[PDB]
Amino acid sequence: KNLVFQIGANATQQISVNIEDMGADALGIKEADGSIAALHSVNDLDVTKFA
Amino acid sequence: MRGQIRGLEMASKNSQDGISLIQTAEGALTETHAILQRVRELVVQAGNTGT
Repeated sequence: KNLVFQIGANATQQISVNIEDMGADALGIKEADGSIAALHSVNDLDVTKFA
Repeated sequence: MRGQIRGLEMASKNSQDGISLIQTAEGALTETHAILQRVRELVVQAGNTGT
């Protein structure tokens, strides 16, 4: 879904932009690892496992 | 002479008629062109403003 912006009055004069952030997007090791690297942002591992 | 004179009178007539045809098509193509300007406006907008 390339965030293209055609600006130039001439053809192909486009800008390519990237969106990738969200709540589940935290430590992008490569993708979401699992309980770590993304789901601490989502699930918040500090419950009692921390204690 | 008179044969040619009269033929030149009808020649002027025919040429003026030529002009009438010309300017008819001319003004029509001018309007066509103006549309095409609007079209290209809509092409640049139909860059989707990108996405």
